[PDB]
Amino acid sequence: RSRKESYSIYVYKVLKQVHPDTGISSKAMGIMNSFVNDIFERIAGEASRLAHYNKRSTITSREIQTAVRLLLPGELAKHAVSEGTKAVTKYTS
Amino acid sequence: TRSSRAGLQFPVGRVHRLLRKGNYSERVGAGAPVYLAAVLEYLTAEILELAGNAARDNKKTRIIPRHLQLAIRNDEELNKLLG
Amino acid sequence: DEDEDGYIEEEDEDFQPE
Repeated sequence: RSRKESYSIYVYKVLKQVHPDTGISSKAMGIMNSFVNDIFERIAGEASRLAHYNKRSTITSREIQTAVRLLLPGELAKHAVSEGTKAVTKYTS
Repeated sequence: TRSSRAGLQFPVGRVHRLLRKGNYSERVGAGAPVYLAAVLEYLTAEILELAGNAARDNKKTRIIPRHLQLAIRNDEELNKLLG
Repeated sequence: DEDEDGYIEEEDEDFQPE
């Protein structure tokens, strides 16, 4: 089967910003890595899949944004959509 | 790096390659992987924030699987996104 | 028997960056 990527080092960096004194067990980190791999593959899936069904040559932030609101429930989407636009607003500027 | 310039811990370059894997003929704008990296960093921060609170509430200094469960199973939106 | 097929915390080592 398919190989998952390892996001542990980046999950750990995020943990230190939200809980600097708190560690994480190996098994708990493995669960986080599977969550991150699962959401990456789901959002990236519909963005590639919206660009090919809407006759678009390029995957942009607006396929990610649409996919995020297709898959994420309620306030998670709005906040994720908030955080996504602010990131490209530092990036483009 | 492109990830610092977006204010992110998650690697933008890796998300770019992940997006290109879905269709090697589909091109990837610069905004797409930055936006997606920030979305996953937010979701990661949200789970760890709540799981870290569960660890602290139980007088623990590290997150264990039970803390992830307590955090997600008691959050309707996370439990229904992650299962 | 929790030690036979349950979660044992003392066997779940800390995740280590370095």
